[PDB]
Amino acid sequence: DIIIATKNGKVRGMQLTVFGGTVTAFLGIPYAQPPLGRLRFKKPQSLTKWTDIWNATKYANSCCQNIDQSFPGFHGSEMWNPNTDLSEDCLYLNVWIPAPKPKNATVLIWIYGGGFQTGTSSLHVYDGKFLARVERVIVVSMNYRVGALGFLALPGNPEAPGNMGLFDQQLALQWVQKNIAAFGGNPKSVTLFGESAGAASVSLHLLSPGSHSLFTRAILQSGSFNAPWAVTSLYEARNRTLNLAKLTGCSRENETEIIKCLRNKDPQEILLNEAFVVPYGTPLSVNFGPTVDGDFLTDMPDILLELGQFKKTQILVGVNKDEGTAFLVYGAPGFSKDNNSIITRKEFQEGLKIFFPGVSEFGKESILFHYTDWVDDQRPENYREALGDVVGDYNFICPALEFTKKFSEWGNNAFFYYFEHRSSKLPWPEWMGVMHGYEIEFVFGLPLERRDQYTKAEEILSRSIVKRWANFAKYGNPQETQNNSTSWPVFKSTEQKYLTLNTESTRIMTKLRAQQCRFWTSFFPV
Amino acid sequence: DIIIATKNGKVRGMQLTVFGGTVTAFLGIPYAQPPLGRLRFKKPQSLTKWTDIWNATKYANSCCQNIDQSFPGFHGSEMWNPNTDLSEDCLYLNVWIPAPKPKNATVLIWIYGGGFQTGTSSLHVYDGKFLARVERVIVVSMNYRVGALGFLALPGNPEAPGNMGLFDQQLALQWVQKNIAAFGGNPKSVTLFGESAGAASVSLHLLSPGSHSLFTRAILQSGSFNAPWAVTSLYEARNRTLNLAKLTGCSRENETEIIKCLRNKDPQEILLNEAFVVPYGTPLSVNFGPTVDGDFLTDMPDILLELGQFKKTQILVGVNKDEGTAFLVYGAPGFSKDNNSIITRKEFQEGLKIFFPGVSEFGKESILFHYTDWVDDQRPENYREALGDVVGDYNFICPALEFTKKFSEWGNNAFFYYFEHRSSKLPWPEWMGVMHGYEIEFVFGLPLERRDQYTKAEEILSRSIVKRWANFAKYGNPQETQNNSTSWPVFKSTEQKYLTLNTESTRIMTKLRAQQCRFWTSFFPV
Amino acid sequence: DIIIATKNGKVRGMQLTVFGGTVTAFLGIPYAQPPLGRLRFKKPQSLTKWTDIWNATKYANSCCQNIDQSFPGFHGSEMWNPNTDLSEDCLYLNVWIPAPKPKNATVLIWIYGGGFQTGTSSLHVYDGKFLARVERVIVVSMNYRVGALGFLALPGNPEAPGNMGLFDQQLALQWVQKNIAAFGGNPKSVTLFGESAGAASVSLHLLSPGSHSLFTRAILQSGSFNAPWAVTSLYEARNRTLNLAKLTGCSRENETEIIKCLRNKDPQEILLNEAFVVPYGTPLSVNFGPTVDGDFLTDMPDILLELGQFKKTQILVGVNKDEGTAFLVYGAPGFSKDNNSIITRKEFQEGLKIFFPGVSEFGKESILFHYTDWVDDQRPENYREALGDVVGDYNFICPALEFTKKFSEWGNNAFFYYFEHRSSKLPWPEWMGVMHGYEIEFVFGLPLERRDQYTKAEEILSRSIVKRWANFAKYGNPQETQNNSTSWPVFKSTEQKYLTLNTESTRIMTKLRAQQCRFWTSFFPV
Ligand SMILES: *[C@@H]1O[C@H](CO[C@H]2O[C@@H](C)[C@@H](O)[C@@H](O)[C@@H]2O)[C@@H](O[C@@H]2O[C@H](CO)[C@@H](O)[C@H](O)[C@H]2NC(C)=O)[C@H](O)[C@H]1NC(C)=O
Ligand SMILES: *[C@@H]1O[C@H](CO[C@H]2O[C@@H](C)[C@@H](O)[C@@H](O)[C@@H]2O)[C@@H](O[C@@H]2O[C@H](CO)[C@@H](O)[C@H](O)[C@H]2NC(C)=O)[C@H](O)[C@H]1NC(C)=O
Ligand SMILES: *[C@@H]1O[C@H](CO[C@H]2O[C@@H](C)[C@@H](O)[C@@H](O)[C@@H]2O)[C@@H](O[C@@H]2O[C@H](CO)[C@@H](O)[C@H](O)[C@H]2NC(C)=O)[C@H](O)[C@H]1NC(C)=O
Ligand SMILES: *[C@@H]1O[C@H](CO[C@H]2O[C@@H](C)[C@@H](O)[C@@H](O)[C@@H]2O)[C@@H](O[C@@H]2O[C@H](CO)[C@@H](O)[C@H](O)[C@H]2NC(C)=O)[C@H](O)[C@H]1NC(C)=O
Ligand SMILES: *[C@@H]1O[C@H](CO[C@H]2O[C@@H](C)[C@@H](O)[C@@H](O)[C@@H]2O)[C@@H](O[C@@H]2O[C@H](CO)[C@@H](O)[C@H](O)[C@H]2NC(C)=O)[C@H](O)[C@H]1NC(C)=O
Ligand SMILES: *[C@@H]1O[C@H](CO[C@H]2O[C@@H](C)[C@@H](O)[C@@H](O)[C@@H]2O)[C@@H](O[C@@H]2O[C@H](CO)[C@@H](O)[C@H](O)[C@H]2NC(C)=O)[C@H](O)[C@H]1NC(C)=O
Ligand SMILES: *[C@@H]1O[C@H](CO[C@H]2O[C@@H](C)[C@@H](O)[C@@H](O)[C@@H]2O)[C@@H](O)[C@H](O)[C@H]1NC(C)=O
Ligand SMILES: *[C@@H]1O[C@H](CO[C@H]2O[C@@H](C)[C@@H](O)[C@@H](O)[C@@H]2O)[C@@H](O)[C@H](O)[C@H]1NC(C)=O
Ligand SMILES: *[C@@H]1O[C@H](CO[C@H]2O[C@@H](C)[C@@H](O)[C@@H](O)[C@@H]2O)[C@@H](O)[C@H](O)[C@H]1NC(C)=O
Ligand SMILES: *[C@@H]1O[C@H](CO)[C@@H](O)[C@H](O)[C@H]1NC(C)=O
Ligand SMILES: *[C@@H]1O[C@H](CO)[C@@H](O)[C@H](O)[C@H]1NC(C)=O
Ligand SMILES: *[C@@H]1O[C@H](CO)[C@@H](O)[C@H](O)[C@H]1NC(C)=O
Ligand SMILES: *[C@@H]1O[C@H](CO)[C@@H](O)[C@H](O)[C@H]1NC(C)=O
Ligand SMILES: *[C@@H]1O[C@H](CO)[C@@H](O)[C@H](O)[C@H]1NC(C)=O
Ligand SMILES: *[C@@H]1O[C@H](CO)[C@@H](O)[C@H](O)[C@H]1NC(C)=O
Ligand SMILES: *[C@@H]1O[C@H](CO)[C@@H](O)[C@H](O)[C@H]1NC(C)=O
Ligand SMILES: *[C@@H]1O[C@H](CO)[C@@H](O)[C@H](O)[C@H]1NC(C)=O
Ligand SMILES: *[C@@H]1O[C@H](CO)[C@@H](O)[C@H](O)[C@H]1NC(C)=O
Ligand SMILES: [Cl-]
Ligand SMILES: [Cl-]
Ligand SMILES: [Cl-]
Ligand SMILES: [Cl-]
Ligand SMILES: [Cl-]
Ligand SMILES: [Cl-]
Ligand SMILES: [Cl-]
Ligand SMILES: [Cl-]
Ligand SMILES: [Cl-]
Ligand SMILES: [Cl-]
Ligand SMILES: [Cl-]
Ligand SMILES: [Cl-]
Ligand code: NA
Repeated sequence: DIIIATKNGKVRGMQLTVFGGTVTAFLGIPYAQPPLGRLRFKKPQSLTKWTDIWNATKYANSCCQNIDQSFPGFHGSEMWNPNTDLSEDCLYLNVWIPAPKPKNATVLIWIYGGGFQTGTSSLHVYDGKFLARVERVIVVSMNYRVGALGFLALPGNPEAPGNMGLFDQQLALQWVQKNIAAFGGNPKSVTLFGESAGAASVSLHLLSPGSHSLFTRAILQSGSFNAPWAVTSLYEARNRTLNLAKLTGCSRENETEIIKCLRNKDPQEILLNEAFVVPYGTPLSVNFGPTVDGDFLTDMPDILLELGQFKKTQILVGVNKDEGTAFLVYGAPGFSKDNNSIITRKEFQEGLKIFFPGVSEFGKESILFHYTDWVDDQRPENYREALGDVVGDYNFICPALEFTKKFSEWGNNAFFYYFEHRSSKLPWPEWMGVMHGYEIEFVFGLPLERRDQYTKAEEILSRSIVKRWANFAKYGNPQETQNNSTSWPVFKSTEQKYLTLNTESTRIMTKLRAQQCRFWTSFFPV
Repeated sequence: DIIIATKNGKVRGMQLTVFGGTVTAFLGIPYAQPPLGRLRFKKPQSLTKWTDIWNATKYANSCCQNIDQSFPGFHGSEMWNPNTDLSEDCLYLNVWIPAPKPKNATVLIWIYGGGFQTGTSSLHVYDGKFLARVERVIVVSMNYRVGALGFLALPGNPEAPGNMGLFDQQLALQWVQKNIAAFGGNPKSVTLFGESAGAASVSLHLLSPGSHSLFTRAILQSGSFNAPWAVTSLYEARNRTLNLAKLTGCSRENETEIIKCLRNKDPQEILLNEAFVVPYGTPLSVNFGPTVDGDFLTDMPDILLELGQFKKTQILVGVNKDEGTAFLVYGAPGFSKDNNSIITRKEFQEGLKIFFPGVSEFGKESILFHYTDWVDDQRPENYREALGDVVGDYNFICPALEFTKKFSEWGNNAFFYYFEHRSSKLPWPEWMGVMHGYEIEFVFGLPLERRDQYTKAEEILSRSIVKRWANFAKYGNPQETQNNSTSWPVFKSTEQKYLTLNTESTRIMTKLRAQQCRFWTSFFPV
Repeated sequence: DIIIATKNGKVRGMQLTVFGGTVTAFLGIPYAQPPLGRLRFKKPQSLTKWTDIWNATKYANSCCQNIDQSFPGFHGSEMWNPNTDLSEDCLYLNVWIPAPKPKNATVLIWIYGGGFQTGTSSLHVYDGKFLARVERVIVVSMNYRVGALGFLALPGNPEAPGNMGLFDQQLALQWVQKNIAAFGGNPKSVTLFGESAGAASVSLHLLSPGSHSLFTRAILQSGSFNAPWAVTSLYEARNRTLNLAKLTGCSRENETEIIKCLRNKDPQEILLNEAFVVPYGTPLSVNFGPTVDGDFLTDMPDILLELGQFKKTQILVGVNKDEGTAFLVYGAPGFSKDNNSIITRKEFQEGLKIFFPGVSEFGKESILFHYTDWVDDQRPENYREALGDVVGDYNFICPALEFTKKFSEWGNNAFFYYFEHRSSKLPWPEWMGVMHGYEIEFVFGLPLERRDQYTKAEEILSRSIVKRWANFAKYGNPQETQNNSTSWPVFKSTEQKYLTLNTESTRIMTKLRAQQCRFWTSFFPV
């Protein structure tokens, strides 16, 4: 029986057998006051003693959020949907620790993605018992509020100041600072890791003065705050808060009255109107996201990055080979998970409209000009491939490269990976390739479990990735030093070296997407 | 209703609408005991609690000072004259803060120019509500004593020790250290900025051990302590204190009796005799200025600069294209604001006498030799242009370049600008060009106010300058990172790169006034 | 009336008119318990409150010491003899401060030479009122014990542990740390300066862990611990302590009994037998000097220097053109202050015997071979010049160069001077040239006093040297920045640049005495 005394009370955990060993999991520990009633849309408030043995033996509620009902019954999409009840009372975190209890273990804190509109820490692909077992690190993960409830912003107004879900993540990081030594953890060796919006969140904790001392290093998988979906302008946020108000009959003349009104709405009426706060959306819409609130984020983060105002530490950054494909089946014409999606030039052009709402005509021709000079015009999957690359390069890959470039110019070691392995079990079709989100199960070690029907080459790839992530967290260097592995070079402006992750053998290459990102990065920002 | 609790009591401010937003202004907060009676000519004494809600709702009195009556009725000159009552009771400061109240805002502290003989913080061109509104910085500005009342020196004698007006500025900087967090300010991010004598003052706070920890960075507009008007020798100061005494029938044998006598004179008798403490003056005379007092200034500041004894931090330094023209209408023969001032060779020579009192004949021929080799002797405005350049290069431009050169040799980033835009509203005539003092309204944002009849190109120039000054203060780097702007390089001995500020497009150039300043800087110091 | 409160009591000083200004001198303040009776040969003991206004209005007693009676009546020698009564009660120091009292003045602490056998701080050439007046520094100087009474060593035995006179200097440096702020001094800006044995002492305070935090920078005039006269081996010290014992009928079997016996002898019987503790001496004999005592000096100081174990700071080091001449009239055959001393080859060889006691015959031939290859054999002053250079290069110049070389290799700025001006008033004859000891009056400013019959070129030279020493102390850089002076380069291994000090104009040169010092430094150590 395992009871740990925390600053706020005792917690009981549960033992887990993993790979003939034991991990202790403390699932669903609370880290803030439930943000209900009068606390809705406010910054999370600190938690007071229970006393009391809190039983942390199951995952807690996930935060309220719309769910993906596009493919009912389909594992590829439904695997991302919440797997605990939804509730505004969702501010909990999970701790997994090796057994026997470590002495001063390095801590890995996971921040989930989901567009800032969705996600939960209890997903199966985020289960941190493999990492704790195999690498003897402690893994922590937290639920933070998403959608309007986590990011609604009425700028400067503490009733809805914005970034609440980023302040939830932050209060979780404090909880680790204050409490993790009790579980056997080293609060001085804490690495944040996150994917997509979770990565973008990691990148903003790098810029946030209040997070500076809550962690040591950072890992960004498929995301960074400079991605075009990751920060809402003050203009847009205002328009959106008011549009939500209007749609819920909460329009007022006094803004504090708007918020008061919205605090009376049911979680569901808020969720139902989120999608419409915007005249046209895309499959990549982030209606309620991070904003420059003067608190968490003191200035437009592009200025902070350019001028070197951020936590000085090592970063590990990466992307997958086919980032953009996943999104094309949520609204691009001619695209289906259920056929090979060979689309036409005219369809490609219609797709640009779906993904680039407006976007001058000249803007959209320019994408077309850049991506459709074939070599050569023979290949029927030409336009289908091009639309996926457009969406991935713009939304994920070039913004990750440009973040890494700018961060490293201030003197810190940065490591960049290009993940190019398609899981043998991917439920999505072949044409979608190495999709967004599908490195995650490799990082968390799921392929280490033989009972699971991954290939042997995949077990070995995962084992290597886990070692590299763990050495990065413990030592700031993502090497696998024992098995004559390719040495991972730092990424510098100038050479821009990166490491490819695949089952055959990993290469050092240079200047990923050079020609493409010159387009997105220099020209497109029409 | 906005009340802030300060170390010395409460203060009430007032709300201001600026650009559809709100700024809170706390005008006329006191920062020292009024320096009256027995405190006249003494260092400022700290302030004791009122208690009490101090109403900071209007600008305070300006310090006693002679006024410019050369052009009664004329906006070009009268705009610099005080606009609140004169009084020895003038030790107040102003705070402008964004609304809503910032969390930890960068602070900009303005130090006015006026030759150390005049000036006030309440002038319209020093109004810091635009900066606070637009950049969300806090702006502070203080009145400090000027003329004999601020700088009379009887060396080593604490009844008149010298530099009192520099100690007023310093006590204001402490007040910001102790109190600005209460208004939402970061005392660890404080930038001083000042023009002309205000800049010279900024440059001496860089050398003053007692100011070292009262600020972070420095901006010097048109001035630096090494300018020939900015520091009085001990010889001159003594002669001048005694001359003043003599002129007010205060001559004594005992020096403390001189001061005691002068403490009985009326503000006005002191002001009236200031101009005469010197056998011949120029339009650039600084009769009572900074001195090496062994307290504020521990050694001749040229030695401190050469040998690297100064606060190690970034500086932003600049000058205007026609610095010297403004002065020529206050006594050079043939010059008038009311015609094109085409003067003759013989007039030019008479002008050198006005500006270089004595100055050997050889000294003055040498200026003439250096500035009157025309290319070619055709042009009638030849001599008129030459006299203005003589006066600007000697008094402002070369001393600013040489300061920047010497400061940067010790390893700090320095940025240098050359301001070359003539305001569309300048009341002075065309031949006077881009005058001394007329970048100020651009730095403070006045052209951002459309209701004001500046051109569109001027709004844009001002907006850019404000961003560059603000990024310098917040991040030590005066870049405008968002609008594909010219990147501002650091100034190094060796290349001496500088940025030109004008409405068309800004250039990077090198070695401003190279041939001229070699003359003033190496040879002239005849 | 000027009274200063010190940690140990009050002290009254006296006002002095210097150059139409005022200096306050506190002459003869005590800094330790008188080391009498049972404290003889022991480390100095700290001082307890008097209370009490101590009157510091005259120089105190000088420490017991033999006196130079070679030239009774002659100013050249007698100027170095003590000018206050001799007494074991001699542990006092002097403070000179500018008036008005400075705020946080740099402190210069003088340590006198005299071979560790003689000297006193009250000499006229060490009077620090000119420095205090002219440069507004505070000057401190202390008497420390010399001869057997200051340096007798019975190794490891606290009754006579050795280096007592170096511990007197050290306790004086503490007194400045604890007390000088009260006089207006900055204990964080303290420079030690010393000549000959006083310089050697400065160089050992650089190596002494207990002095590390008692000062900032160091000046070494004509001396450094690696000079062949400056450190006594443990062998020699033992032999000498026992020889003294024997000569005073104090031989015992128990060593503590030897010391007890010697503590009963009269100052005079000790002084009288000092000269004989050694079978043969030279005019440069240092019978009782610094030793490696395991306390002040933890290891042979040559090892500490080579291996970089010393205070890391700037040093200023120098020598005079004719160091060795002064000594030749105290025993070399054919030499006289009263004729031109043209000696013969055979006389030169006899001189080597006087100066190199033993010294194999081969050792002495080798000096002769190195110094007597004339260019050419014509010149009658050939051998007279050669003997002086031998004595100066060996004893002073090469050891100063080698110290500077080795100190600078660890990364600190070092400045080296070669002083080549013969005082217009030197009482010694012309052939003796620029003698040892005769830069001192220039460093202390005596030529600044016109009433004194130095030439105008000498006033100017002294004024420059004073400025350079003062800037070194205040700023770590011995420049004279105002009068277009030659810039003094740092001394590096590799170039070995040095500055010449003379009345005409100073040069930068390289590799002083290169060929000579290769001999003394590499080969001679036969
Ligand atoms: C700010 O909002 C308006 C859209 O107004 C919205 O009303 C909301 C309650 C919501 O239902 C939303 O769907 C609706 O559009 C944006 O301007 C809109 O542009 C289109 C173009 O035809 C119009 O049809 C909309 O009605 C029009 N607004 C209206 C009704 O006046 C506007 O673009 C947006 N600003 C942004 C994009 O930041
Ligand atoms: C691949 O399928 C897409 C997706 O749309 C279809 O899904 C199919 C599996 C099928 O069940 C079909 O009924 C369903 O609508 C096809 O795109 C569609 O093309 C059809 C053919 O006319 C159009 O009618 C639809 O408008 C269009 N769907 C939309 C709204 O995007 C696509 O043609 C098919 N392409 C292949 C096989 O290459
Ligand atoms: C120090 O002052 C004297 C000037 O004496 C002055 O008396 C004052 C009260 C004031 O009224 C002032 O105008 C008057 O000059 C300077 O020397 C002066 O040089 C001129 C040359 O002819 C004489 O006419 C002045 O009278 C003469 N002084 C006198 C009257 O003895 C002197 O230059 C100045 N020192 C400086 C410049 O530092
Ligand atoms: C430009 O004007 C100057 C300034 O002096 C004059 O101001 C004018 C606008 C006018 O009202 C005139 O009365 C006033 O004195 C002129 O300099 C002057 O030149 C005049 C002509 O003789 C002389 O008499 C004055 O001594 C001299 N003024 C002084 C004391 O500086 C100047 O000539 C004129 N030049 C032009 C038009 O190019
Ligand atoms: C250690 O001392 C002896 C010298 O013994 C000395 O007795 C002393 C009291 C003193 O009077 C001193 O003058 C006398 O020499 C040194 O050895 C000496 O070498 C010479 C060579 O002929 C002899 O004449 C000395 O007497 C002889 N010592 C004796 C008497 O035994 C010895 O060199 C010295 N060790 C050193 C130099 O460290
Ligand atoms: C320079 O003088 C030296 C020093 O010795 C002498 O001092 C002289 C001023 C004179 O009074 C003389 O009496 C005194 O002894 C001379 O050296 C001496 O040379 C003499 C000449 O025979 C010898 O007898 C001495 O032994 C020797 N003195 C010693 C002991 O050193 C020297 O000769 C003289 N040389 C010149 C003038 O060039
Ligand atoms: C735990 O280690 C603490 C220092 O941690 C450092 O070492 C590594 C873990 C590295 O990743 C860095 O994060 C850290 O700088 C030490 O101060 C504590 O005392 C230790 N606590 C224990 C063992 O109880
Ligand atoms: C306010 O920030 C403090 C540190 O300020 C630094 O960050 C920038 C503002 C920069 O310009 C530098 O001037 C500073 O080094 C921090 O110590 C305080 O805790 C903060 N105070 C708050 C938020 O209350
Ligand atoms: C006196 O100055 C102190 C710091 O002294 C530094 O500055 C120069 C004097 C330099 O030579 C260095 O020696 C020192 O690092 C400061 O800490 C004290 O507060 C000052 N004391 C006063 C003015 O009372
Ligand atoms: C808490 O849960 C544990 C684990 O299932 C159980 O054994 C324990 O009795 C529970 N305690 C209570 C009563 O909350
Ligand atoms: C807005 O209404 C809220 C309701 O409590 C009130 O607190 C606030 O003062 C009001 N402000 C105004 C006048 O708009
Ligand atoms: C190294 O390879 C071995 C087998 O040769 C494998 O079992 C092990 O897991 C590998 N270690 C890592 C961290 O990849
Ligand atoms: C101070 O001035 C304010 C603003 O005008 C006013 O409302 C307030 O009543 C004043 N308080 C007093 C009586 O000083
Ligand atoms: C000068 O006069 C003042 C008047 O108070 C006095 O304090 C001071 O001691 C006097 N000094 C002298 C003697 O000059
Ligand atoms: C950038 O340019 C835009 C318009 O393209 C302008 O409105 C904005 O004020 C500029 N920003 C700065 C800081 O110059
Ligand atoms: C100390 O000496 C001073 C200066 O000569 C003298 O004025 C004072 O009275 C003395 N005090 C005593 C009695 O020691
Ligand atoms: C030496 O004699 C001293 C005299 O006090 C004594 O203290 C010490 O113990 C003696 N040691 C011996 C036995 O040599
Ligand atoms: C500089 O030279 C001047 C005269 O030109 C002289 O009076 C002054 O003492 C010099 N300063 C120094 C420090 O040498
Ligand atoms: Cl799965
Ligand atoms: Cl087309
Ligand atoms: Cl093809
Ligand atoms: Cl590529
Ligand atoms: Cl105006
Ligand atoms: Cl002429
Ligand atoms: Cl021409
Ligand atoms: Cl130019
Ligand atoms: Cl003398
Ligand atoms: Cl021979
Ligand atoms: Cl010859
Ligand atoms: Cl030489
Ligand atoms: Na040899």
